[PDB]
Amino acid sequence: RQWALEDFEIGRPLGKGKFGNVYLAREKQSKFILALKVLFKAQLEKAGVEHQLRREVEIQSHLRHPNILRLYGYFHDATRVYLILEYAPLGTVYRELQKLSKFDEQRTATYITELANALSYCHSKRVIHRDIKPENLLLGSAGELKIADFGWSVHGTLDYLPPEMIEGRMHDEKVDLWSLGVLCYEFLVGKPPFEANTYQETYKRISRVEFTFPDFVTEGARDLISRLLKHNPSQRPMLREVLEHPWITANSSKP
Ligand SMILES: O=C(Nc1ccccc1)Nc1ccc(CCNc2ncnc3oc(-c4ccc(OCCN5CCC(O)CC5)cc4)cc23)cc1
Repeated sequence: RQWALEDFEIGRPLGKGKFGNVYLAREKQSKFILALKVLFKAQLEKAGVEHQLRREVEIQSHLRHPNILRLYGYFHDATRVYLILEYAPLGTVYRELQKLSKFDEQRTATYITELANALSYCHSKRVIHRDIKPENLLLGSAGELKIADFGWSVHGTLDYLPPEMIEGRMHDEKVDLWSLGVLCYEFLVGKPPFEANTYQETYKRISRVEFTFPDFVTEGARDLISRLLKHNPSQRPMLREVLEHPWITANSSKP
């Protein structure tokens, strides 16, 4: 298993990333269909993030969960690093938001449950994501949600970052609960709650936790979102309490 690019047939582009492209691919020997993410050494090195990727690969390979995207392996050549990923045939939740605009409560609750289960397992293995956002949420063949990208895990737009990360503070696993809250809002409304036209204004609004709801967001959803988007990490609920929220249980199709 000392992989090389010549072991795969490369197919169509699945996405364009900051640091690299993702392509569909097929391993020649087995015909195993997978995704291949190609990052550039020169660009990671120059941005000082090459280590972060040593860490991701190290971390994501101790994780095994149906709502976390698998990293099967990795290799590299003169100038590029390749991640061999599980292929998620239904694409990103980002693209799904574009197509649909916003999701009903049942899709939203179902997705939060999947996320919360995934993050609970991560927290139990002492892992914090730090980078939950719809681009990094992939959909398996049955439409099951899959967390992608552990490039920023430990232990650009600001839209999904909590106050303690933008205000330059110590953070912990409650980072991921803020993220749930941002996503729960975005799913129901179709834009994240602190969205603005400038970095400076978005920063301001995250820092103050300044957001409002459209009249159509139901009271149960407002309750859950408000509990998650607390400025103080320690006032945010545990993952187990998110899963027990009556709005989540009333509306989720998964357990
Ligand atoms: O970059 C990372 N780390 C890192 C980077 C730099 C420095 C340090 C760390 N990590 C990282 C970041 C992101 C990823 C996810 C990459 N994208 C994908 N990965 C695996 N499978 C995938 O499948 C897709 C995909 C699959 C299908 C698809 O379209 C299918 C057909 N569509 C379905 C949707 C409908 O609206 C229209 C028709 C579109 C995309 C994307 C994808 C993986 C790893």
